[PDB]
Amino acid sequence: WESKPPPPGWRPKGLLVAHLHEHKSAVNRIRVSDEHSLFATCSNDGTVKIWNSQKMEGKTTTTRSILTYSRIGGRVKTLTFCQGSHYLAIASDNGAVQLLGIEASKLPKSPKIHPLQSRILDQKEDGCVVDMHHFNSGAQSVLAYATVNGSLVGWDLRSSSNAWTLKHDLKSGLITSFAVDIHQCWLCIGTSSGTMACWDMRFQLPISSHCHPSRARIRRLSMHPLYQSWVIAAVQGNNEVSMWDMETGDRRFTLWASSAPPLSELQPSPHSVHGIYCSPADGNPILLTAGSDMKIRFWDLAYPERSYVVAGSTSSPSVSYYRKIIEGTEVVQEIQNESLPVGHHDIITDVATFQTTQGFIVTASRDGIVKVWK
Amino acid sequence: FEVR
Amino acid sequence: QKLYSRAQRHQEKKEKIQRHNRKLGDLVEKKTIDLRSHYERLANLRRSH
Amino acid sequence: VEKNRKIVAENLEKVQAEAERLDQEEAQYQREYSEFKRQQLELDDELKSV
Amino acid sequence: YIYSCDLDINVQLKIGSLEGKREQKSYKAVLEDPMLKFSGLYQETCSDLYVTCQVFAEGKPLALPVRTSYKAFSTRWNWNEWLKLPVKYPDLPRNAQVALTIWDVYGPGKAVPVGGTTVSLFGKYGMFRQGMHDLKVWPNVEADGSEPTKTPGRTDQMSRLAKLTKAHRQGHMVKVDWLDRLTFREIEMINESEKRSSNFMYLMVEFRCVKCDDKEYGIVYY
Repeated sequence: WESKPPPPGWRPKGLLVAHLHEHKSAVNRIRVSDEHSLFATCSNDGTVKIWNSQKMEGKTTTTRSILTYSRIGGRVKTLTFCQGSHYLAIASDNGAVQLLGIEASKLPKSPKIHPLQSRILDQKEDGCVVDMHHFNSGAQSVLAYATVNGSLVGWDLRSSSNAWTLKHDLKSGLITSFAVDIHQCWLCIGTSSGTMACWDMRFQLPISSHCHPSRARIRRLSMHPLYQSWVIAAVQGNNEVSMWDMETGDRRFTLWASSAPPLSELQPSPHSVHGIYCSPADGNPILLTAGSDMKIRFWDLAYPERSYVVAGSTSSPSVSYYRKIIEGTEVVQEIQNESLPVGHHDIITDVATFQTTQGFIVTASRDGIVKVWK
Repeated sequence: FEVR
Repeated sequence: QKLYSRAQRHQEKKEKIQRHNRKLGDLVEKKTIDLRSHYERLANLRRSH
Repeated sequence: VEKNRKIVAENLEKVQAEAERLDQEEAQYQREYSEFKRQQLELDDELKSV
Repeated sequence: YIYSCDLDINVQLKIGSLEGKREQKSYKAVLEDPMLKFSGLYQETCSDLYVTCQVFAEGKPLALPVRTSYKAFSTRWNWNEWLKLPVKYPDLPRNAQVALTIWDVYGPGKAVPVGGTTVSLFGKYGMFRQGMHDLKVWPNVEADGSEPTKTPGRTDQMSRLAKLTKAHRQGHMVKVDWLDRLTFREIEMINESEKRSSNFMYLMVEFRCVKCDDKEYGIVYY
């Protein structure tokens, strides 16, 4: 799930660029620019911190957020970089939506273009939004926004019509996670009512045959490079990273690390990992997912123990990860092995990285922690 | 903090 | 009728999740208060040292 | 027979409408459940981050 | 694609069955006059009728009330026949509207056609259809053929199903074949809802493909 899949052998290392705590409240929404070298930072304080890699890295007096705009209000926990739309969509608790051309402040110190497109979505049907993704094809600009309350619809950034709607997955209920096909094939929605749901991208056909029966929360989505009919997802509890065959609609993949047994009914381990990043390389998918255990996760399938990851906990001997084959699939069990705490001290959720034979990665916590790893 |  | 049974189950789940949401919000408030208290204690210790 | 048939057609339309209304109510209830569960998850995540 | 001018050929087609059932049996109107009982449907396991079909350019007549030959529908109205209307291809091609009726005894003294509807000869964009265009019935009423046609036959849930099926079958589907099977399965449910829908009259109108490109050719007037 990344352009120019890299060669095998990806392992992490102990380098970083900068750290920030500017966001007064928790930050749970970031956007990474495509045409440029910048990424967006927003916080539960209803304020968004814009950070430019070129400037924020160093060689400057202060690496403060370039574009800090709080006119949205509420809690800003929804942001996205519109695909070739020269607009940035932002969402806040108060059922409102914004699509601003804040890039207007690039060269001079001038007011950032307020939301070129904005809307206060229905408080009951959609609230403001739970999901929002824009589709770019040059000729048309279509962005798809989902709300926590079961509802899925798209909004063309260059069109007034908003008929692109997906009938609420009522059985799915909660709508807080969705997956996207790389070629606009189909979408899957991460929910928490136990059941899961999938959507098509050609005809937007609703396909609800996925689930984690325990009524578990699933907010993580990436396209499983292993099978176009397979997807990559992360769910809360037991440090779960599983791949689900949505035809069966259940996850069949593991890195088992949890007090809970595999697919444990009680899930004795409530810890999990999220913010997964997908790319095909080294004979299997190569992923970097935010480990809610604060385990900076550079994850491997064939040799998870053998490879190297960005996580901490130096007290653990050489990386320990179990590789198995279970009922037609290879199963993995993840097993564990003055000063100042370098690692984040909050519930880390977001990760973003850039490199070319070398580069940097961005990390954050559940309160505003900023970790810019090199 | 405030990065002035 | 089948769909209605499923929806009633999902609605009971919604009510339970909302109760847990209120509980988790109160708990997060207490945790943030504790974190602020720890930061203030660190402030005082740092000032003394 | 015609009274029965008219009542039957009216009740079939009414049943289809009731099913659609129940579907809409269920979609709204799933939206509300989504909001409540998202609140629960965010509150737990915030307690954990704190 | 083709220009209409060159051909100017007379009208011909095939026959198809009307979806609308004879639930239009004028229960009270039956309670009034004794003739109606003589209705072919009234007295047969099914209903044959005397076909009438014509084309009018926005209401101006341009052909004759074409009627099919003697065929059996008093037990099954399955129409497997052809008909040649009296309208030339270029004849009043602009704004031409296919209006028709079927003559079946509204009574022993009332044997005539009381079913009619009007639809443009070409499509909503101008392309002619030489393929079946099932028509919206106007029971107890006959066709008019005017541009403001009062009984539309040819140009939503069923609409969405049909449009999506047309788009997909045009060759607009990705290498993920599984949807097409599920596509038809769910089109089955949509059609089930549409059929459960009642208090409506319909007809299957099968425009005969032309052996000029040998298809339901899309002709545009010129």
